[PDB]
Amino acid sequence: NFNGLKGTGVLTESNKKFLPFQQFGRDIADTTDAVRDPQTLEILDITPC
Amino acid sequence: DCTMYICGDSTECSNLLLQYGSFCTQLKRALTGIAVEQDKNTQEVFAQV
Amino acid sequence: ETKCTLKSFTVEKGIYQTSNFRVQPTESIVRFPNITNLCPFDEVFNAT
Ligand SMILES: *[C@@H]1O[C@H](CO)[C@@H](O[C@@H]2O[C@H](CO)[C@@H](O)[C@H](O)[C@H]2NC(C)=O)[C@H](O)[C@H]1NC(C)=O
Ligand SMILES: *[C@@H]1O[C@H](CO)[C@@H](O)[C@H](O)[C@H]1NC(C)=O
Repeated sequence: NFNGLKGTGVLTESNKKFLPFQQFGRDIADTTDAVRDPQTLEILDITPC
Repeated sequence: DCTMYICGDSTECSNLLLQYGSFCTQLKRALTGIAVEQDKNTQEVFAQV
Repeated sequence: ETKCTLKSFTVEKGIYQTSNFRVQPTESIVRFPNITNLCPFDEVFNAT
């Protein structure tokens, strides 16, 4: 759960660049794929199981 | 693969799909009937010798 | 599993699909935002 986004998956590390006002990431299916942790400012990954 | 498209790799949705039963086996026994004719279409067009 | 996803006891020579190797869930964790919202409780408990 990051900032109220419920989901299940394997969390790995990535290096995507996000604008400061641009938090959530989507895809072609309109699903949350790449997110950013609320306490810190690191983009986690696009990685399901 | 059925459970994956209908249910987002969860457990509560995987158990509920069995209540509907064999709605899906019918689906993957059709897209395996199509996916064997494609291997049969090429074998009768190019392989006459 | 090819005896289990096909619902029989004797199978014939061929190639069959059974399932996939998606990684199963193990645990349930949460990371919310920093707080930076402390109540003015210093004067509540440490007034002279
Ligand atoms: C919440 O904020 C506090 C400060 O108000 C953070 O504490 C320090 O923050 C600076 C700048 O981010 C870091 O360089 C220090 O290492 C932090 N110190 C400690 C002991 O954490 C605090 O880290 C913030 N919370 C989170 C989860 O990052
Ligand atoms: C009040 O003072 C004590 C003694 O140092 C301290 O431990 C405590 O944290 C103080 N109260 C608050 C709300 O900071």
